[PDB]
Amino acid sequence: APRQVLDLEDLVFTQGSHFMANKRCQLPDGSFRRQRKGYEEVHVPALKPKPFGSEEQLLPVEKLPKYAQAGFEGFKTLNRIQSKLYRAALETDENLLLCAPTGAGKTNVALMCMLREIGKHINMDGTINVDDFKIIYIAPMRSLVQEMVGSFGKRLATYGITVAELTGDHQLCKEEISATQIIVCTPEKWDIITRKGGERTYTQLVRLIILDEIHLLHDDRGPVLEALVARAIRNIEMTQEDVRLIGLSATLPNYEDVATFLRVDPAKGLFYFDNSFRPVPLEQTYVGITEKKAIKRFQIMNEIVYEKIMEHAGKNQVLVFVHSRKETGKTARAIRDMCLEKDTLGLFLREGSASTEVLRTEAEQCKNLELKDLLPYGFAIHHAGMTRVDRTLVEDLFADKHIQVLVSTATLAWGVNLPAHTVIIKGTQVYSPEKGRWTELGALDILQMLGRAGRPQYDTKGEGILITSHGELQYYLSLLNQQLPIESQMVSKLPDMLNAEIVLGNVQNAKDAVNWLGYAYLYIRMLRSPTLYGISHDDLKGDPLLDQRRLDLVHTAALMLDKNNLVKYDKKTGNFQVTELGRIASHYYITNDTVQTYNQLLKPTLSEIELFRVFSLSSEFKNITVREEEKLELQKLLERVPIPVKESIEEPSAKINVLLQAFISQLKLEGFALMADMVYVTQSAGRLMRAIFEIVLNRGWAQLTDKTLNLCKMIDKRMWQSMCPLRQFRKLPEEVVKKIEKKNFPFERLYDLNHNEIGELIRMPKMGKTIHKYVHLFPKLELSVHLQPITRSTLKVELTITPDFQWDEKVHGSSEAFWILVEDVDSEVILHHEYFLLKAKYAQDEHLITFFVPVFEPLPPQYFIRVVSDRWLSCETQLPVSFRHLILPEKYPPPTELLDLQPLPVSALRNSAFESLYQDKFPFFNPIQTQVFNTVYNSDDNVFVGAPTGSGKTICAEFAILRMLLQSSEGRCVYITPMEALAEQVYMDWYEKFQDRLNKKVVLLTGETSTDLKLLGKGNIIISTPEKWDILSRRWKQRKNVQNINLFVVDEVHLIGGENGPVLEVICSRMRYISSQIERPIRIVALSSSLSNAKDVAHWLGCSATSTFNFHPNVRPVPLELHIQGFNISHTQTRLLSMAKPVYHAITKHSPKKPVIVFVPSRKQTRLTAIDILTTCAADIQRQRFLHCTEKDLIPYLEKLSDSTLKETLLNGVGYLHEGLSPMERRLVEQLFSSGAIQVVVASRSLCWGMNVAAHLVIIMDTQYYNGKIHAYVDYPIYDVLQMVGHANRPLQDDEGRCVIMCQGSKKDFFKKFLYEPLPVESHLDHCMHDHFNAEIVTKTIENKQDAVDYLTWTFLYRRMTQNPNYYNLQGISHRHLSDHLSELVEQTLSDLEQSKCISIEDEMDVAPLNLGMIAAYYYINYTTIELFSMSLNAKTKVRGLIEIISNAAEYENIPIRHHEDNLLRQLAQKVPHKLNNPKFNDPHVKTNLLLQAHLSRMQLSAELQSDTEEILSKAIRLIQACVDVLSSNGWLSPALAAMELAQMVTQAMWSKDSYLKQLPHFTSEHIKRCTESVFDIMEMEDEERNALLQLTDSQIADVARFCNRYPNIELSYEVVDKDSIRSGGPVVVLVQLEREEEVTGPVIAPLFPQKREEGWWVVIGDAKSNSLISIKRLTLQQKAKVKLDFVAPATGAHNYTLYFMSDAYMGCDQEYKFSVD
Ligand SMILES: Nc1c(Cc2ccc(-c3cccc(C(=O)O)c3)o2)c(=O)nc2n1N[C@@H](C1CCCCC1)S2
Repeated sequence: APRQVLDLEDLVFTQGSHFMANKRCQLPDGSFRRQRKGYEEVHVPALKPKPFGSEEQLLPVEKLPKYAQAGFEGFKTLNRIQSKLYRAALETDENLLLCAPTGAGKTNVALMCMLREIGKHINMDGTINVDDFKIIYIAPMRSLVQEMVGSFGKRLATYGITVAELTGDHQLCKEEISATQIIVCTPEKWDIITRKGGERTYTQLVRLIILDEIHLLHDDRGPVLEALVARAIRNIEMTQEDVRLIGLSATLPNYEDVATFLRVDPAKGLFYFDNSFRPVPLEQTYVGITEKKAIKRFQIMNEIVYEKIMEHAGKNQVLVFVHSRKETGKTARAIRDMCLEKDTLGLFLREGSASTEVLRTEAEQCKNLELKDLLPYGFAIHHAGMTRVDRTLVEDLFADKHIQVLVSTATLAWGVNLPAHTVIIKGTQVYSPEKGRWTELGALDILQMLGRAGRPQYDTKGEGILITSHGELQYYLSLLNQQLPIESQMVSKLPDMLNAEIVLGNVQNAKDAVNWLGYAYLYIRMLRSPTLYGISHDDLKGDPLLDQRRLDLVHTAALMLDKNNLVKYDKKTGNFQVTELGRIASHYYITNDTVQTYNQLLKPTLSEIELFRVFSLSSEFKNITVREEEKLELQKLLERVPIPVKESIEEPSAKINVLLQAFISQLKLEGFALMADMVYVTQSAGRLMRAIFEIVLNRGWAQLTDKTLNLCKMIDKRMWQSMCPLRQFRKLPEEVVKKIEKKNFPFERLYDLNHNEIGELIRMPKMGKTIHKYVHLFPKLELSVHLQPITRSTLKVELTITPDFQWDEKVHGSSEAFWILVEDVDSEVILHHEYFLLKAKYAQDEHLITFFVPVFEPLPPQYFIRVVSDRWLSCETQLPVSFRHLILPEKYPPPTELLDLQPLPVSALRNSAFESLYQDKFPFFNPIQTQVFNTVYNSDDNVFVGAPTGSGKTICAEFAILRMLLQSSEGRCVYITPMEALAEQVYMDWYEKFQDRLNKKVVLLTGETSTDLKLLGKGNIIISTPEKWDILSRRWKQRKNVQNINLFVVDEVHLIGGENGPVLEVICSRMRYISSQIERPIRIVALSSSLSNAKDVAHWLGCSATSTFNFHPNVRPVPLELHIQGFNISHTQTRLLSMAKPVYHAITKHSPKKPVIVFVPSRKQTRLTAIDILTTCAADIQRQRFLHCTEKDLIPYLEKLSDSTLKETLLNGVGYLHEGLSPMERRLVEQLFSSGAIQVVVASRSLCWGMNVAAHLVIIMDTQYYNGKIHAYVDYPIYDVLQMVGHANRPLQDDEGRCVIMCQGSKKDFFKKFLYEPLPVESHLDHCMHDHFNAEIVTKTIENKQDAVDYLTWTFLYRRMTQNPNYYNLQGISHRHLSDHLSELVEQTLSDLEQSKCISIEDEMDVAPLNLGMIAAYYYINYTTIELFSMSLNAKTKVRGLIEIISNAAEYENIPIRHHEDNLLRQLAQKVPHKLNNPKFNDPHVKTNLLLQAHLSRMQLSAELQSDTEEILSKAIRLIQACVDVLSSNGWLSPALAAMELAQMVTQAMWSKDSYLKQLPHFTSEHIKRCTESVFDIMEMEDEERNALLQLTDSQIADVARFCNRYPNIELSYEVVDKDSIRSGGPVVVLVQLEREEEVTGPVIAPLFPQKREEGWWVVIGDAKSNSLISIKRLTLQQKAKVKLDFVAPATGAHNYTLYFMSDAYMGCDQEYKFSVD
């Protein structure tokens, strides 16, 4: 559409607050003019009290709601206005606009609104619900902010409510917000907060916003209120969460438009009370001065003031407002010296001089200043240059009616409520630093000042006098008489406001901006007064929505923003692109011109002089000039300030410069204009310097980062770097510090001196101890670095940060912030940086910060790591990091070239039954599959395929499997994936593709060993995870089906570089070894992500170079488009929230019509992010835009879902996937996503391996997750990210994939490295060595230290050690170094294994398995775990003790601690049978203990705790069985039996002492107390009273029936062979026999136990008195078994024994037979 560049200087209201659209001004009632020839006097009488309306009453506090009476104490009766508003405010949620006269007591109105909100959260149980809500009170003045905080604090204190001011800071704001229910603050402050884009972390709980002095709209600051409200309203649209707006305004024209602006219903929430509703009727007098001359005008003024004080003698109190703090005393002195006169009126004011209050004001002469002179006369002064004691004194003496005449500053009017009867305002002229001139006093100030006239309980009438220049009388008449119209200044600030809305992402283009302007006060005002705003009535008539004017305004502003490089704007499409300068400009609230200035002048080599100059050139200061009259003082100041102000003479630039230096130096000033200018530059200075800091930090300029950060800290602490750091402690006597400075010696030394030596050094021996204290209060960090080379271009750094200093809540508060800076050898460039927060609770703990730095092969000597405080001056530490001794890894070879072969057809596979698996899906294989097709399908040799996830590597493995099936139809193939999820997917796919169609056997290995051996027996294709195949193939010497396998396929072998990688490496190695120790070679096919060193993997696995295919990530068949989006927010919650809008924009930009997966860190974020995508969609007025079916069509599917929110989001086209959903529900959401019915799915990270789903676009929402064990957020494994990115692939539908990674900025570089380029992997087996060595020693593959050294040579470790020595901590790549290092490895491993009694070492060479080592190898348990068992187990060990011991296993170390899990585990700790002693709830072993007890009690838990419980239960059995073996091996009966009982009761999920009938499904608790029992005697199988005593389910009859046909049936015979022929010391043989009725079909049935187990039994012989286990055997039943138990007989042959038969599965099946021997 046509755009016109406007002249904005034409359309703006120049006069700002002083602008009057007003034409005439009509004076109320009778009114009159008196011409005194020095001036004219206009009188306006009080207005009469309009009679009451029908059903209207002043409303005593007793009548307003119960809970609300508190806070209103001290008030017996609500004010008239307040009474009319009390129903609207308290009983409705409607938005209100209240226009009231000055003085109307709006505080109580706002308070009623607040009390309405608070009243929802009453929480009748306790006091209040504090964390459910937040209230925001916006006030225009800092003084008023402080006042309101005090007031609301006192009045609401009864409700247990925190009310607080918001003081400008990065972090302290964040957590002081969280603790605060009522935040009081200024418009631009809340603007700065809600600009940050992660704004919702502050605003999400805000239910109420009160705008005080909303007529500020008319002021030059008004556009801030416009931005605030526009933003809030639109956000209410987008979150669908309601927020109430309350405006409070003066009585002025246009108020109905202000009502429209705030969206208040005129018939509901609009209340306008004219001046007559004022609670104290006000008489007005307007003086104005005829002509221009000098002192005569001021003399006239003083005369007016005196004449008017005189008319109130001992009668009333007079408050007089002056515009300077020195003028308070000047005028108050002038007036009482004018009171001497002819015959003195000097004290007519207290003629109550019979000493009354007269000696109260004269007893108060213990005071200071000008007060001491004035007070005994009843005169006083009030300003901000006084002190809280003197100001409180003046206020108190004026409130007690002691002080009669009080002269003061506006600060009093805003800051405290103290009305006088009479108010005189002198001159209405005030200095404005930002306008740089003297100007007419702000309208808000006049209103607030005259609002102090008359005292609500003390006065029948109030009075006020406004002394002004004669011209300008009509303005103040207009203002106070309700004729000065409220207009919109938005045109003035439009470009900055537009930029802020672009940065937030609320405006993506010109059209969005037009719609945005539609929310502004400007839109309404332009509609209703087009001519005033420069619009033709013709235009308006043809364009009622002002499309043209809005588009023009926006075009103009966008050209301005584009010019100054805050935004990229093309005039054709009208799209906007945020820039970094724009983002900083918005965030730090700096004007766009300033940003262009900084961007021009800022450079890496900028000096400090030039830095001060650049700051001085900020456009915030553009109206400042140097006056002649202040020149001299500037000169003096220039002399005492340290930084040269270069030869710029006094132009404004140098004036600003010197004023800032002087502020830093704390020089005192005289000139009032010079002082005002100083306060103005310096209050802005912190923000501006912080902006320059962020610019240069993010550009990587080290020197200027240091300078600017320093300047920030200097401006905040008001001291130069030159001075003593101890100045930053305010409690330190300043001459002690000056003493320290004058000594001239490094501050650093002070650290190492004792207090005696310190006091000695400073010549102040008395002070040495305190100074020592403060030296050690000063924040200090110690730094440790650990270098691991990754590639020739990349090093990994672990920075260990150790706090060395004493924390003080008074000094350091809740946290301390630092910057980690990684700089080059010349300290000119910041190579890496990140924010680091040291929290108070986590102090004294070490912190580990991991990051990656670039290096360049002509390697420097060193880099530098500086850790620098964000706040404190001269608080820093530097760590050199030396590259001298570094060995860069070996250059990795080029990737395999992708040759363009013809896209080979499915027919090249020559078997048609094979081709029927493919031809339906596709005609041709992709380039990766064609290039490799010959080698894998046609050859027999080992092959490596590297390629980006989604290159279709799986059917390469399928090629190999088909060839195997051609070679031998009975052949055996084993397949390995690191992930169980991957295994199950591959299982479903390959079961269909092989077992169904090709009719071979396809099996998936399970937890249990025997059934897995059985499956390995049956299997043509065997799917497994590494540990399952590990426990299987350890015994390969004795297992031939392990030996004979035709094909070994290992998938995702790059996972060797990850956690659990060592087991993968070990089993692959073992397979290579087996292959070379036997006749018929086992083939190896390895599939991987693109690896930088593929050769090492290939060689390791036996692949020739021709059989090695390693493809670069950019040859991925469906080309990927990757975008990495950085967010500089260290706080994860805030970062996540700030990602919400980028997620949506990513969807609508990169994949508007096509399917989209969004991955999020956690369960709750799935739901949240889905709901956001929902509401945001709806708020583009495009809803169901992601629903590509009819809502009706889904219903039959949605009825199958349990989750309400999921039903709702699915109705809108957005599904989600988290661990809390059932497998069915998950499959359902997947099916719906795949069919294209829903366009968007949001999945938690834990499901990324378990999703069979593809998208056009994958969005990764953050990269980090909480680790509660280290109390920190940690990064995603690169493998998870690679899989996730791999999910955007659709070869049939799409011509490309698209992926957007949104991560913390400090992480961006990392992802640019290991995503675009191929991934290096290393081995971690050298930290895992013990269990594997132990295993191979138990099978006697390692018989000695040489055997160990040779075992290592089959590993990937062996290859990588000479490739990247420094990574493994080798000091050379030589064979000498390799042999040495491997020898130390072998040595320490074998030694540790011996100390744990796992192995035996003879002659320092030979090794042998001991008992524990064999246990650990058999049950697959870590050596430290069985070592621990053997140490903690004894003859006295019981059930409780056994649970406590097994929970302490090493397997359970890896149980995670999630965010705020300590609370939930504390509550769970209170709900369990066994209390834990002083438990730490971030302890995974405590957690597993509690979850074990939880599982026994059948307590249901959160989804995460449930999955954790699953993982625990999996290995619980093997741990228990190990305890049994250890316990019996020591010959202890009772604890072993206890262990068996624990095994049963862990399997069936029931406790030790309880009804045995709980095993039967659906039976619970109080169901029946029926008989008062045993499932064996309950089943004499009857038919019986199942009707009579039960609660009768139809389904559970079938399930219980299914249980009893499974549930163990057993009877036992035994003979001890050759009874009495056995005599002492000789063999005793007890033969036991198991034969059964109702033979076995199916596994053990244990619904609550996750894995599918086998029945197993212990036949035990023991003496039940001496607690001696005399013999033991373990077996399985099936049909029949023979059981022989042999043991040695004692002397004196009368001896009595016991025979126990116990299960591992069920309870109640235990049997005992007593007997006798010899
Ligand atoms: N001009 C006054 C202002 C202006 C003003 C413009 C931009 C801002 C501002 C900008 C950024 C952040 C904040 C923040 O709150 O963090 C604030 O703050 C103010 O905020 N508070 C007061 N102001 N005047 C005083 C009274 C003192 C006796 C004489 C009459 C005025 S109280």
